[PDB]
Amino acid sequence: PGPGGGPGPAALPDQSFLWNVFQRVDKDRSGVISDNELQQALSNGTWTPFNPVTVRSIISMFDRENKAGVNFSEFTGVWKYITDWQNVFRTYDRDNSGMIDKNELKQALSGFGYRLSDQFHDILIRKFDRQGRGQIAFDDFIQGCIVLQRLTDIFRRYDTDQDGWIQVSYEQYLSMVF
Amino acid sequence: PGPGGGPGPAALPDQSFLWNVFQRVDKDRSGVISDNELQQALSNGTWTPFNPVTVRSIISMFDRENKAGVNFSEFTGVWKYITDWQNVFRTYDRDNSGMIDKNELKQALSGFGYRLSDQFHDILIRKFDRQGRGQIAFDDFIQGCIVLQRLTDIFRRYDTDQDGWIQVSYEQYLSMVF
Ligand SMILES: [Ca+2]
Ligand SMILES: [Ca+2]
Ligand SMILES: [Ca+2]
Ligand SMILES: [Ca+2]
Ligand SMILES: [Ca+2]
Ligand SMILES: [Ca+2]
Ligand SMILES: [Ca+2]
Ligand SMILES: [Ca+2]
Repeated sequence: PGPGGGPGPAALPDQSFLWNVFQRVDKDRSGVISDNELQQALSNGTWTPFNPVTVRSIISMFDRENKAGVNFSEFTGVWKYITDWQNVFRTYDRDNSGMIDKNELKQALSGFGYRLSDQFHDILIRKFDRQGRGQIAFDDFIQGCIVLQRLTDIFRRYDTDQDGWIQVSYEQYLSMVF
Repeated sequence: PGPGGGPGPAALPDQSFLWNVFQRVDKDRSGVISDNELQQALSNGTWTPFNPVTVRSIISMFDRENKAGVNFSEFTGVWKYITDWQNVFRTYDRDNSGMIDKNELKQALSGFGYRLSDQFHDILIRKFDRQGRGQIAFDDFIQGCIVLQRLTDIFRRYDTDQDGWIQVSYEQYLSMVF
């Protein structure tokens, strides 16, 4: 009872719709949406710029030809990815506040397959809650979840017997923490 | 009104569950699930081996270190991917027959954002319906959809103005058809 089960949060509009959207986000009309243009399109709902770190992660996830951006085709992937996350967010934002608190966060993660202690959720919030109020906004929710799934993979490469425990040498410790 | 809008069909069980599943599919206990072991685990519901071509596509989609297979971590990705597809399948298998007919297929694709003529769905079925009855099984549904999304990307790389039309030279024609 330790690790983090199945993955997480990742298609109804036609191409024209999404092509028109693409054209708007792509302000310089360069043909490619950059970290900066995407950010201005996204909304964390807290009136602050969408967590740039998350935008980066989202960009390099759908950008194939390392071009620090995405083209139309890949964008529809970004569109879907952001959309699936919003649905996840609203599902667990139970008191309809627009922010995910600790109780909701435990529900989100439990629902993703994670089996983490209560204490850990305080750490998780403090770590990714930029707002600094114990209420996680949309963008910090994605990032925290990406980092969890991104670190759970690494852990699994090491936990050969997937028992939730591993023995590491000082270096490996740093190497994997790096 | 031509192309194929947003993408398509791609996390509740804990790691232990999926680790135990992994161990069963991984019969040779090699630590890696191969195209062959996955196939035996999957079910197209028609009592025939799961479309090997689809299994391959699914394998190389989650296999990072080109090892003709997937490890535990990546498998949870395969698990989720197969699961999301089953849900899509059941959503559009409206008469609850276990197979997707033409009317259901039009609904599936329309729901994915595609705007294709009726005639095209006959072609699509004939092309991917191995059973050969006009009823598309789960595995042939995934493959057909993968190929559509896989070919729609390519088309979009060419249709600069995303108008649903392109001018191609004989070679490009073959090159992109190759
Ligand atoms: Ca641009
Ligand atoms: Ca809330
Ligand atoms: Ca609600
Ligand atoms: Ca271990
Ligand atoms: Ca094996
Ligand atoms: Ca049916
Ligand atoms: Ca049904
Ligand atoms: Ca064109």
